[PDB]
Amino acid sequence: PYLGFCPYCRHSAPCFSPIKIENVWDESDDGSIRIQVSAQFGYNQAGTADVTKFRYMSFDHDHDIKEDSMDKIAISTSGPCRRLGHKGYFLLAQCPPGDSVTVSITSGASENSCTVEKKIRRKFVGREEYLFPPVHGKLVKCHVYDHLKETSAGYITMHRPGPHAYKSYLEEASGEVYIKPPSGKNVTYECKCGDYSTGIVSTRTKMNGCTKAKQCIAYKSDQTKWVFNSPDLIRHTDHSVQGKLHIPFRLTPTVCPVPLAHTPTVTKWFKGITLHLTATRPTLLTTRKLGLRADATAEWITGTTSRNFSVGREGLEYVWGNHEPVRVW
Amino acid sequence: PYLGFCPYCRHSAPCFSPIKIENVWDESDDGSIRIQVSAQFGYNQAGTADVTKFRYMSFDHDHDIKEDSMDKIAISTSGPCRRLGHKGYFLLAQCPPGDSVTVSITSGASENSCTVEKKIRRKFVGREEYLFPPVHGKLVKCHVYDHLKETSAGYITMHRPGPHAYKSYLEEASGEVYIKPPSGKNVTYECKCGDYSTGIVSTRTKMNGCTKAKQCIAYKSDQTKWVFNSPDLIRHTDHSVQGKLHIPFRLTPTVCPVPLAHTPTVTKWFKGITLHLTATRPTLLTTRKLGLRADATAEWITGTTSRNFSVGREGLEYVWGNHEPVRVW
Amino acid sequence: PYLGFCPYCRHSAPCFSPIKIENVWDESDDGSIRIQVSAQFGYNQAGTADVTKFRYMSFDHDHDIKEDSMDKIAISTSGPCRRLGHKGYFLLAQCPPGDSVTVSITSGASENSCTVEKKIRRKFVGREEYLFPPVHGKLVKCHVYDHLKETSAGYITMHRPGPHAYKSYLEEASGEVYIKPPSGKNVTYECKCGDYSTGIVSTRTKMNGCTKAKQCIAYKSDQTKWVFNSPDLIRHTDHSVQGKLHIPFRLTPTVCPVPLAHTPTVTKWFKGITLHLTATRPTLLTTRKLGLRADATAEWITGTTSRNFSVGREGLEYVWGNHEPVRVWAQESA
Amino acid sequence: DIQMTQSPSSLSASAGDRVTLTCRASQAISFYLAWYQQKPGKAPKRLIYDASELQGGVPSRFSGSGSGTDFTLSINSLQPEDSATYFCLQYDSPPFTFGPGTKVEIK
Amino acid sequence: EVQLVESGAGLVQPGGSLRLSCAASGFTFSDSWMSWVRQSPGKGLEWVGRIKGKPDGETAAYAASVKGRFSISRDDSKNTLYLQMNSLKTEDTAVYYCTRDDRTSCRRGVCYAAFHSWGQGVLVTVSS
Amino acid sequence: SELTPSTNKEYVTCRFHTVIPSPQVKCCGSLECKASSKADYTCRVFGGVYPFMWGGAQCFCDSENTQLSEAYVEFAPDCTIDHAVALKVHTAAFSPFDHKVVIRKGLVYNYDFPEYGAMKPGAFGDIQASSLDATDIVARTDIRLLKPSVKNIHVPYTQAVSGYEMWKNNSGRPLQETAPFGCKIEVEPLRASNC
Amino acid sequence: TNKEYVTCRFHTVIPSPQVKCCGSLECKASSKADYTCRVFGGVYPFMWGGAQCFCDSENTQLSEAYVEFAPDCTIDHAVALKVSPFDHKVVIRKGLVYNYDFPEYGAMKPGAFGDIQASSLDATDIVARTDIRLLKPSVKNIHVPYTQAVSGYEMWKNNSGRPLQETAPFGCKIEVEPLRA
Amino acid sequence: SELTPSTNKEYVTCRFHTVIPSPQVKCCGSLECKASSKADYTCRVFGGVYPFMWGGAQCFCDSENTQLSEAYVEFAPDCTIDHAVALKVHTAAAAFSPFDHKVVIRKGLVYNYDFPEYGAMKPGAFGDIQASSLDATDIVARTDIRLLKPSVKNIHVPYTQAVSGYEMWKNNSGRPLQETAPFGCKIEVEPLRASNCAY
Ligand SMILES: *[C@@H]1O[C@H](CO)[C@@H](O[C@@H]2O[C@H](CO)[C@@H](O)[C@H](O)[C@H]2NC(C)=O)[C@H](O)[C@H]1NC(C)=O
Ligand SMILES: *[C@@H]1O[C@H](CO)[C@@H](O)[C@H](O)[C@H]1NC(C)=O
Ligand SMILES: *[C@@H]1O[C@H](CO)[C@@H](O)[C@H](O)[C@H]1NC(C)=O
Ligand SMILES: *[C@@H]1O[C@H](CO)[C@@H](O)[C@H](O)[C@H]1NC(C)=O
Ligand SMILES: *[C@@H]1O[C@H](CO)[C@@H](O)[C@H](O)[C@H]1NC(C)=O
Ligand SMILES: *[C@@H]1O[C@H](CO)[C@@H](O)[C@H](O)[C@H]1NC(C)=O
Ligand SMILES: *[C@@H]1O[C@H](CO)[C@@H](O)[C@H](O)[C@H]1NC(C)=O
Ligand SMILES: *[C@@H]1O[C@H](CO)[C@@H](O)[C@H](O)[C@H]1NC(C)=O
Ligand SMILES: *[C@@H]1O[C@H](CO)[C@@H](O)[C@H](O)[C@H]1NC(C)=O
Repeated sequence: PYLGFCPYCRHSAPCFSPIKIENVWDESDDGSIRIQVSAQFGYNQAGTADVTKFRYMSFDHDHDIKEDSMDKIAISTSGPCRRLGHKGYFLLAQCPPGDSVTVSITSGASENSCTVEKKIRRKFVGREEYLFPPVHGKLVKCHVYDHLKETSAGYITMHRPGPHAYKSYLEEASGEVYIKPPSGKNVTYECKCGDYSTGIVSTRTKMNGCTKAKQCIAYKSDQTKWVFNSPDLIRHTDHSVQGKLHIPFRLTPTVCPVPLAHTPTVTKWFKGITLHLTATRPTLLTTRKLGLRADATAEWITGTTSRNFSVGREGLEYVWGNHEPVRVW
Repeated sequence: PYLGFCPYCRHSAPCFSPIKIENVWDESDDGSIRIQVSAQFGYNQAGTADVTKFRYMSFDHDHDIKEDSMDKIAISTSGPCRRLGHKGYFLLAQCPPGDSVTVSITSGASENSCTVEKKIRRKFVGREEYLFPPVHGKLVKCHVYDHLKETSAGYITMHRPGPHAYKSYLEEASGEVYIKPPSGKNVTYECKCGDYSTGIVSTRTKMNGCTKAKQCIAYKSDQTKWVFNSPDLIRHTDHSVQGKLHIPFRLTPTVCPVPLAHTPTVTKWFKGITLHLTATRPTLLTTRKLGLRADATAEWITGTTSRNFSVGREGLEYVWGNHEPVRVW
Repeated sequence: PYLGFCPYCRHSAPCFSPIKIENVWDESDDGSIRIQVSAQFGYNQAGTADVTKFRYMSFDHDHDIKEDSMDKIAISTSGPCRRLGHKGYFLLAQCPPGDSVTVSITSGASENSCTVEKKIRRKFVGREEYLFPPVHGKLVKCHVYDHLKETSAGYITMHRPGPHAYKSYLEEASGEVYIKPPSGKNVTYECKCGDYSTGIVSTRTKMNGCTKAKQCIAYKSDQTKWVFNSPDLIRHTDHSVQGKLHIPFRLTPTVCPVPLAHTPTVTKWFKGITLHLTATRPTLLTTRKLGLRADATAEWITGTTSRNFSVGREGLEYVWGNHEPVRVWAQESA
Repeated sequence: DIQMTQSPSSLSASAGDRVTLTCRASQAISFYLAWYQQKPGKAPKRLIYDASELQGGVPSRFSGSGSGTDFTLSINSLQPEDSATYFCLQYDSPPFTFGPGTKVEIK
Repeated sequence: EVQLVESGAGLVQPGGSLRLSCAASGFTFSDSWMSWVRQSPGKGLEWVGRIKGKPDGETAAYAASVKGRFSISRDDSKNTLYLQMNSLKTEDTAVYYCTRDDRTSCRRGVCYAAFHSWGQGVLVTVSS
Repeated sequence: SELTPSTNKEYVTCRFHTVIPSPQVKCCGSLECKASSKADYTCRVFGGVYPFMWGGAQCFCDSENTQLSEAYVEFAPDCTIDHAVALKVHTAAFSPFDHKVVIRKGLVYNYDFPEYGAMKPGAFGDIQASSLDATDIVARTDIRLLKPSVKNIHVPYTQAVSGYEMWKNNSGRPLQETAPFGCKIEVEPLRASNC
Repeated sequence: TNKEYVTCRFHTVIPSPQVKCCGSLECKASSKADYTCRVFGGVYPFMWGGAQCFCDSENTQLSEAYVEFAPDCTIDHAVALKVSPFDHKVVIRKGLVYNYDFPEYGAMKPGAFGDIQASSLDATDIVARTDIRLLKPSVKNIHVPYTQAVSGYEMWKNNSGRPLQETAPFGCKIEVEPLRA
Repeated sequence: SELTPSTNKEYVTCRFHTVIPSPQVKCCGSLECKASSKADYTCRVFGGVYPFMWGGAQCFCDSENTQLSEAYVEFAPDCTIDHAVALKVHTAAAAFSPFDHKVVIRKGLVYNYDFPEYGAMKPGAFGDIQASSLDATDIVARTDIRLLKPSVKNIHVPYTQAVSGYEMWKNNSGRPLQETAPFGCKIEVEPLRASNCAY
């Protein structure tokens, strides 16, 4: 995986973190969100599928890949969020809403997190909002994220990483630039100390015509690794498509239970009706006439009150929450 | 210590949990709540009263009884609630404001939790709202929940448990049914495969004339327990009153601290006064005349402003917050 | 490190705690809050300044100074506040918005927490609200708490302790009173059982003529400690000015980033302009004419909407958020 | 056709002082102005393109900003090999029009 | 460095034709925009025409007074720029330049390019 | 001064405890709803539901598996303190009290409560009994029991909000600062002092 | 009914930024939806190594911007049709029918409904006008700054109002696949 | 073009910190009121209190247990930057002046707001504290500080206090003069002047 510029690090200032949320979606009907980071889960050091642990990027100059157990990962928006599933780059979360999303790893005393802006809210399906789906009610049409991980809602593209250079690969002493590659890994080099000069070297070798430490660039060629097409990394000179990874946790269609409000008391009056309503939560009431003019009305009503509607010969029709249509004349 | 059909179990969906919250009471003037739970607290294996550990039945088909301790219980609404007291079916906890209540037992990795709806609102007493009881003020008359554990607010009624059937008590082999009770206890069986047939078994018993597993039932005769009138459980045939526990943690009267606002600056003019007020919090002002018409005006004041009231020859009375009614003419 | 009467102790009622907050400062632009606590933070028992541990006043009858470490303290308003700095009597923390501020020490199973009322609200710089400092944006003037503790924001004034009486020093038995000082510590006593009488003893000493336990006062002569001007203690008779210690975490003037809002799309009509706006957060729009009459209009605009503004010949200037002021003039295209 | 104006046309000065040069465009070009200069008897050389950022090959004492109809060319120090005729070009729509120029001389 | 050299100009008869050459070298020739710059004695600088790259189709734009009379003919095999000008008027006596245009922004497909490179400039005289 | 009327107690009211009796199921038979004398007693009989308890079995008949749903109310257990008592007044020994007055925790209201038996739900007086410990509680709080939908057992009910709490919300101000002529209202017994 | 276009929430994706900070970089015009090319000057970028730029001066930066469908668009999307309670221009959204006057195909308006257009959900001929533009990066490490108007699909979702199933008179329920009363 | 007036500083103001001295208790003697030069200094004599600190007996001779409490106001430590300055302005060299007669400056944002004179003190409004400098000892204030009688067994002094009129004015400052001055000109500080203002 790759490491990018997190918009919120620990103390006050943004910095680099391995667990950036590049984007986050919140369209599911239960309030569940799906979270990607730059790192992958469910894979070991070699890449074999192992659920209990994951891998991430090391904070050193050789930029190798370490690994850690997945019991130390924590996700929170306002309070902590419960983990549901994972496949590679992705998570999924369920928790009451907040103004931002956080994923946090606690590697002993070294805790790292990343925070981005997303305005997640508590969403409902149907015509009355609800804290939890109740024990009793109508089963209506809803869309939820799938729990099963072997799903595919699309594809993302990965390309080759570019020159990931380092400052520790160069040293300055006695007015001459030296480059020391690590053991066994050839590190190529390129700079402007006069004419064009390019090579690949694996041993500490002197260099002519350079006077300042920041004048040159050294980096190792890692062509065996795939990174996501992110705006925070350097890519290779050939930006061709070479692989596709799935989008698990599809927005699957299923049935969800919704609450039913109290059945109102209808008072019949000459060319008019009165709805005696009781509602603990705001319930949508929508009426229309059965004639040429609809005369459509809609209100969100809190508490207990009474509403009067004049009734013509053509007739009226009202829906109280998730109830069936009731017709009058 | 029974189990009910909790409306919000651990992940999302309703399930059967031994810590179901049945009814909730939040009428004390300090904001604490009595949680009535399907389990019972404060008794050992023999039933001897001890503070350190409690009851539940587990998720197995014998439904025998195991114990957890006080350090594994957790109560939360929006933040964590501090525990106040416990005996049996009842709780007491001081909680932050929120939308729903939740108790939970932390049995290692078993995050067993139940959540029901109660929109808890922070409430105060007096005519000034406050975040905390102040160090200075008058001593007034409100109502508190009693912290003494052997109190009595009322009574609850219990009856004998009903038929709790199981499917592992049966097993299907070669298109035939068998009854496999647990060893050492007698299990009542009942089945219908034509003629209605009852009986008692204690060992491995063959029942004839039956092909499927969906038409025979079995349950042990459990008359050594008492169960509350919960709406999620089947009842016995003889549903008479067979027990009475008390309702502790009684709402008892006490003395109460409330804050006092700043004394207003009174500006006098011809048949009228002007109230120069300061108030950081919403406080109540109720004014009335001393004539034929009282002219009762009551408003809640935020911030600083100036109010003009005309004072007649009959006089006027204003009550600023909890201060003494200062009489003018 | 005295003890103070905290307005909200752990259970419900106010009590005496060594972690009493006297007052709360929340004037910093980033949302950091510095707390004056009644204990001393960052010193050992002897007086050497060390970061890893602090001192407080112990719950015992000889009032010795007892010490705990950094890992057992906590700051919270609604969630857990993170610590950023500490020196002496003061703190600093980054906190979420809430209605109160807490400090709490976790001495194993012994929990002591103090909470005081303060309306803490989130605050910003610029002309649009923002949650976190963005990657891209221009740079404006702000004021933040200085994170370095070796800075002075003011002077606090502390004096000598007064007579701090106990009940454990005196006992009543067989119609007589007694005073028990500790080992080697001379303890003053003063009482009135007839004529007034003062006295200093170090061992167990009887006083004649006394029959009630509420009538005498015994207290240690404590000269080697300084206590802040808190209203929760009895002061000494000579309450003159004695010492001034610094207030760390000064407001330093520095530079801060603010985001760029969406620049509006201009619609032209006769002697007037319609501005189309998109804004995910409320952003301030300030318009004023360039003639004799300013005609100032003030509005907070959220969502996507359109505003109509009439432009005269003398001109009009509109500023959308923190942007550069754009001045516009109407022609005579009737 | 988009008309180019070049004001002023005579801004002779000394070394290290403050010199500001503008090139007004007629219609609403977003930021497409390119800044040039001309040595006598030589080829032209580009200084700033896209009206805000510095082209490679030139020192850092040249800077520009602006969008719409008014743009600037801020010179930090008038080192005496800056004696040239500065040009401005729009490259938004055909035809591409050059300004008349400003003969800046140093004596 | 981009090398641009001009050759082929000289004294010619008015109302005739000639062929000059701008040998471009130092860049990828198949994907660069070429423009031509004309300079008047007593006036400023004048644009002549633009051509596009090989994926665009080698189409050519022109100024107001040069439509139907000037012909730019590029070729990728030898990397040179040609200009077949016909009907030499009295206003064509000038010093010509050949330029390379790198593109700086391609807003929704169309690409807008400034004048990046330049030649030394050669002078043509149309008189009698 | 002591301006006191002669008053009588009609009923008491408070928040209601909607207790639910445990549902009963004839596994393979038929049921008839009985007629009890409880407060707002409502019992209606359903068809085959086939409920589960914990092991996925409670009966042996997929059809003719009828269920008895039962629901009624009493006083809530806290009602011995936060309760409102309906009083009617007579000639007092001008009267600042109206003909129908309500006392709750020392605060007196001049509210026109409905009479003993003139009941519609959703407002004040929705529960009547002669005393706190009286067993002859009568109620009309429009309780309706619904058909169970999910396979697991429950009894559902849709019921109106508390008219006690709704009246508490719409209480207004008491007569201690609303009665004219500078008369201080006091209780036990109900009276008007310094009028 | 005939299908003009479909629309949904667009996904903002940015390719990786080229900084060859001694010589100029050349981009290519692509047929991507709302494709934009810009070149940027001196930033002297940092990665975790902290030195990725030889020639601390002379800097050039390349960044591209385009939009493409969000991965949930096979479910949460709106279909615009032209066709009596139905107006001449109708909008289909998850079985809910709205009589919105959507803009014609090719006439994209930013900040409004139908700001992104394509013939099908798998169609590659996507056209878009989201009023996206690139800003000059100012911070010392590498990033791309961009400002853009909000999704007109979500804004129209907020102000959709009631659908035609409660709006159409004469007491008839609007049914979808195919459109009917 | 720079238009600057003649400026002199009258007072500086900010949000006030109510510092409370520790109370002192005469056992059963009699304490008296001593006049001080502190800002808004208020002192009085109460009767019996019988305080409680930790032992239940801080004081013998329980009847006639007079306690003397002290309260005054002085500068908050954060007022070195967060402060408002009152200023008189004079004629500045068709004459036009965007400033009014009375001007308030804070954080560079300039306000032409009417403020009371030095010593004409208003509680709950602007100018609730006045001093010639931040480190000046001649602080004067009258923000209507009234204390209350303690009633709880422990020792603690109570008070009720008006809200900070600096904070009230900060909530209701309105638009500053930088974006509502006529003839289109920004107002720049140190020194106070109007830059490039066309009339
Ligand atoms: C703002 O001004 C524009 C005109 O510039 C108003 O647009 C007019 O709106 C009316 C009502 O829809 C139409 O009948 C006119 O044809 C519109 N004029 C044109 C050609 O745009 C717009 O209504 C104004 N908005 C307000 C009042 O805030
Ligand atoms: C690169 O490194 C490998 C050893 O890891 C070596 O065999 C190979 O020759 C090197 N490539 C070069 C620079 O020739
Ligand atoms: C509605 O009309 C009925 C009479 O038709 C009346 O009782 C009721 O108060 C009215 N409600 C409103 C709010 O008009
Ligand atoms: C089972 O039943 C038999 C016969 O009633 C009885 O003898 C035996 O004790 C019972 N065992 C129990 C109680 O489990
Ligand atoms: C109150 O009376 C004062 C003094 O006459 C007057 O200045 C003020 O406007 C009055 N305010 C109201 C609200 O009537
Ligand atoms: C206390 O003071 C007395 C008188 O000065 C002295 O005799 C005694 O030794 C002292 N005790 C100690 C050790 O403090
Ligand atoms: C309670 O009464 C107030 C009166 O203003 C009303 O606004 C509110 O909707 C009512 N409902 C509740 C329960 O707050
Ligand atoms: C949606 O439109 C409504 C107006 O009907 C507006 O109040 C609201 O702010 C808009 N956006 C949101 C947050 O729903
Ligand atoms: C400031 O005044 C405005 C207008 O009255 C008010 O809405 C706002 O709540 C006030 N803020 C405070 C905290 O004083």
